[PDB]
Amino acid sequence: PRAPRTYSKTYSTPKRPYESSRLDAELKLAGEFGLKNKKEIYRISFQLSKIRRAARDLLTRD
Amino acid sequence: GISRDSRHKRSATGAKRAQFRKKRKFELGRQPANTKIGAKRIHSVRTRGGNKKYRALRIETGNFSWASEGISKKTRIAGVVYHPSNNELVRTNTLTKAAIVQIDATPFRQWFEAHYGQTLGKKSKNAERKWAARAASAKIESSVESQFSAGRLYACISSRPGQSGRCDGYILEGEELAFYLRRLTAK
Amino acid sequence: ARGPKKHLKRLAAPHHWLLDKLSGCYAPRPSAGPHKLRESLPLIVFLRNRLKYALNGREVKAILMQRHVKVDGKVRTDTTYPAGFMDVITLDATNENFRLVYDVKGRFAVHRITDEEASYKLGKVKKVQLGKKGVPYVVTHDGRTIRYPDPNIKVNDTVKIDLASGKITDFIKFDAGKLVYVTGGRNLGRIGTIVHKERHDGGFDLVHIKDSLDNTFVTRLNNVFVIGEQGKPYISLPKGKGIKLSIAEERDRRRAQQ
Amino acid sequence: ELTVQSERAFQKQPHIFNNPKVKTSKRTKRWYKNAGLGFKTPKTAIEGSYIDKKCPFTGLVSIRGKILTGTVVSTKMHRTIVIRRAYLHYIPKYNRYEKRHKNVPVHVSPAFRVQVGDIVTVGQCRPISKTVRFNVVKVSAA
RNA sequence: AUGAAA
RNA sequence: GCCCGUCGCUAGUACCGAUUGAAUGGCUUAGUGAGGCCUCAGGAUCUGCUUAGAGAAGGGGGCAACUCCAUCUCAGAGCGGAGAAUUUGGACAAACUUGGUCAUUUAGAGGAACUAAAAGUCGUAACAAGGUUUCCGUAGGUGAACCUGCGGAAGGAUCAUU
RNA sequence: ACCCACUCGGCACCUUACGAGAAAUCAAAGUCUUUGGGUUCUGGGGGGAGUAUGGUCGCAAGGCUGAAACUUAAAGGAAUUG
RNA sequence: GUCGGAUUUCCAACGGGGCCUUUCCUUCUGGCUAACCUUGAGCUUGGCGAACCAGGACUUUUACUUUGAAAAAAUUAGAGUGUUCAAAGCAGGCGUAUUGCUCGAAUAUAUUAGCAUGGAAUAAUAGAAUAGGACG
RNA sequence: UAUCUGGUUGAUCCUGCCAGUAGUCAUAUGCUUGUCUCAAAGAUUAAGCCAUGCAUGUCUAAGUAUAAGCAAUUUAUACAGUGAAACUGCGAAUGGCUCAUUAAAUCAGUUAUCGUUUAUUUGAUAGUUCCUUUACUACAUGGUAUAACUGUGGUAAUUCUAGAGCUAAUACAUGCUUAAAAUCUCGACCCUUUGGAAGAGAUGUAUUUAUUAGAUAAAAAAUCAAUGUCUUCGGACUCUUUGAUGAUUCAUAAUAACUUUUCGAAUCGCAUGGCCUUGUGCUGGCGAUGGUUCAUUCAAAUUUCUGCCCUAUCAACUUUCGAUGGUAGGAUAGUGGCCUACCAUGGUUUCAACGGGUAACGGGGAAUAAGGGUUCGAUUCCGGAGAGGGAGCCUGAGAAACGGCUACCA
Repeated sequence: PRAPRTYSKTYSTPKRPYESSRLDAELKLAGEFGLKNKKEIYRISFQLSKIRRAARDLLTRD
Repeated sequence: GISRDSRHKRSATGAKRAQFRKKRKFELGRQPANTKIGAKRIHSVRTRGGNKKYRALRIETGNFSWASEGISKKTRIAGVVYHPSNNELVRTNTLTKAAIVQIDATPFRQWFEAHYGQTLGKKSKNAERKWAARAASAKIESSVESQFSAGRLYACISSRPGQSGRCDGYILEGEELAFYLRRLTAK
Repeated sequence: ARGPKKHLKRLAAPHHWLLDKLSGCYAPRPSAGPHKLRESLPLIVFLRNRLKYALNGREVKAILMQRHVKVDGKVRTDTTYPAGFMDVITLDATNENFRLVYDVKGRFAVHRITDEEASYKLGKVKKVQLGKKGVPYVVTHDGRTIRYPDPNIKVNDTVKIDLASGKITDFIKFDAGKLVYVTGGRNLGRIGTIVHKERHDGGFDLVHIKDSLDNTFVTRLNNVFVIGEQGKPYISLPKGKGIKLSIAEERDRRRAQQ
Repeated sequence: ELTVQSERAFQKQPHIFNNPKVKTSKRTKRWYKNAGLGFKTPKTAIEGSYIDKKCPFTGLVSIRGKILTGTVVSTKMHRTIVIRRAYLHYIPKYNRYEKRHKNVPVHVSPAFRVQVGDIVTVGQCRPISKTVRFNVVKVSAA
């Protein structure tokens, strides 16, 4: 009866898992910026992906 | 109870609808009245919203109108003699709408005498002036004159007594009068 | 479902009351009255979620029962009475008078006003008929039923009433070139000065209408509400006066009025 | 259509009391009404001796609501016909249509005499029967 | 004429 | 080298199948048909009015028989009101019995298949001209692949005789 | 009846490959990721299986329509070298 | 001609409205008589009905397409907002913090089908041929 | 963020599948688990069965109180404070649970009710109820129980109830009291005949029937059946009034009656105010409750157009004994084969009818994506259905009610 609480994640896993370049890049980022979680890294990448889709589908317009 | 919906019927293509609901109260029906003559009994039934409904039965007297004069008098009912819907209703002598019955014709007769002073079948200054002014209109036609000679006059019930508790109707005149006497005399 | 509804959930309650989707799973059902279910603002949500004069429904019912409150010059001591469109409410305490009118954002506004502007209101006639005993009469948009009026008053007109009796102060007819107010649709709260209309005989009389920024649109004749003549409104109007500027223009407005 | 009073009952217009006593010009009376929406009450309906209370013009069955147009395909019934509404239902996936028809039946007055192929428009009136809801107001063929 | 399993 | 079929062992899956097979659910002919509801009657019971005559008190009057009205009493008569048990006829129609039918599963002597499984027997049909060029359709024959007859094709071993 | 030139419709042929195709090859098997002229019929790994069942046709042989359970990682096409 | 805002005659383009070129692109009653030929001396007394309207009237059919009214919230996209960030939620912010002041809670989407709608290409669609043919 | 990869070969190109990969408000399970916030949770198989215990009862200043209940009126002799139980009036038809039924059926958008009911609210709205209408009748107001309670009790048990004695009402059954005019009838009487007439009954609302009006593109002429207004009786004749609707036999008004008789306050709390013809005389406020009609509002029920998954190893379906239509009637709150009587033989179909299947309630939506799309949607919100399966029905505005009855089946 209580209107259900919205929930939605703030990250998204990689499409293709094991690419040594990708893994080493996000490991570089975690070990230089002091992180614990590829979850967090994916989260930041997800925000960037959100704004990038917005930027694309806005600058498409006149 | 008697349903009134079409979820119990077949569809128009030839398809039995399925059983979908239970019967309701807003799709119900009830039994006919089968209204008769003599010793007036009127049971009432509760309807949707209060809104009483005088279920006529055994009705001895009713109201009857003369439309060229606009008058309406109370009279008994001899019996039904013709009903287009059913000869069964004719036989068992059951009043419904559109029903052709016979009435006394005597209050209309005596009212006719008091109003025009002109005979049927076979003094004061004011009443004499009244009849003299209303003259030239006691010339109705032959069939109604014969019916006033006989003392049994043809009326049509136009009320819905099973819905109203009222056998009300009107005297026949002219065209439909001829039509219905043709239907009676048809042999 | 076997009879009248009695309860009303949130999310079936309308949008413009601005009731929050948390804080209990039930909403205030408007008991029957001179206005509909959806285009109505109950006094409970009014006092409790527009002014914050109270905090709880118990307190608001306490107020209504001790009779600090009165609508249309009568106490109206019910917790869920419909305060509809154009209506007046009077508070002896603070000697205030709130009016229930619309805003351009499509919500029931809060129009602070004085005692004479409360003592008169406006009402659109919904229809006209002939009552019993040969008494012509009319009926308004707020369930008000009024007798022996002027023949000049015809359908879609508006009447201004004394509020101590049901009699008339004056009336306003429907014709081209009159100031109006919209009630229904995306145009909720507009004020747009009739320019012409169109019939489409058989249903849905339509009207072409434009506000003073030249901006035009079309609306249904049962959704409009005529408020008088060009220039002067017959009442005082809320913030915006029915303009509906763009999202970016309103952004700039508030950022200038930070 | 040989006899207007064919049935056992006396078919007439209710309450239209043609007074047998006075003998004035136009000996019998006839009610009627303009249906509205820009339709016409035909001269055959005006002069008609028929009754047909289920007719919109002379009868008592108000037209209100939807209006439709179609071509007649049946005439084999008594004051009732069936039409055919050829139309095209769209399918978004394949992005193109398909013919469909719905053979609605309608009621028809004696004011029109209709053979097959006569294109016709109707008006939503109340339920005339289990199958029927509509009644014809104009025909558009020969 | 036939020619075991990986 | 590769490969085909019968036969033999092990395990599984499905099919045919006597059993007038067995169940489950829906629709339903016919028969019985509760229970309420509606209408024809019924009348315990209670109860209002009108009188209704007398066993005889009380007082008022011939004050003596006798007379006027109220009275505890009980028939008797109609004028009615409400009125349950029971009841005719009707429509609604639960449920049961009997058949028919539609679907959804299922047991089964035995028979005939299919599949799978490291090393079983009998042959060697096919792949080279595969040792009788293969295959297609049809018919007969036989342990098995298979053979043969009649026509057809090249996926042939020939694109070719001026 | 022949010869020359032209023409329309045919049975096909020789050479290219702009074009196509996985390739053999192909005047269509082209004008298809630069994807659309109109329409019909069929196929969706191999087997089980054109089997079982149910209709339908036939004297019969059999034909037309026509699955599933179950099993498997290949079967299959065209070419290259041995 | 504002010190990177906005204007005129603007040369030109771009799409829109109207008149004529054989192009009636429904007209009768009306009142508006309209655009008034109506003109009083340079601002006067009187033109042909839709440009506002009620009707009489022929309104041959669709498909298409534009625009609008309407499509309950929640959800989705998306504005603002420091729930300590975030998921969230729709709150909050500013005072002389004693009288208090104050913006918000947007906007977008809304298939087919139904109503009105400008168009007339495209696709069909009947029309007057042993003329019961139209203006008359 | 419009992506591919491994596998038939000695190797190559292909078709073609398998496997890999990523996601799911998609579940289960394993192994493990320190914290903050938010939160799904006996749906899938069995809408299978249920012990026990709760889930709707309820009062004010104001319907009824002698609780032989409790404080105290002392402003009150009838109580007038509070107050169990009980009568009464409302509500218990909303909410909540599930998704079994159901494939033009629910449902979604979109229409109508000129085809109907609607408690409750909200705004208006009952001078007309003495019926041999003069004694036929209290209107500073009328009658009857009956509960609670008292006591007698009866069953093993039941929200079991009988017997006897009270008493109340907004419970039942009844019941009069306020104008003025205006037309019909009679009709005394004069009698006139051009014809004038005192006096009497009716008219509120509601039901039922019948009738009339409820409107109106344009201008003049000939008369009278009898002049009709007023007269120069040469005839001047004008004056005339009706709202809405797209459209009605609409709203509405009036004649003539019907009714076994609807409604028109015998109700209640505070405050007690004024006129004097100084009478418990006459008038007066703020309210609550109910009440006929109309309108409104929350609804409700039918209804127009369009749209649904798989099936032809389902091609004809429906119609005896309703299928399609028409006429009339019954029933309905209302149209209408909803049902009956009579009549016509129709209605749907390859543009997939009808029958079968569905681990089918529909939708707002969920997962998932360049585009196109595919799959799911029991599940918080909207509309439906049901209370173990069916059928029936009382009360009520509203139920085919199940935390209400009656029967049958298990």
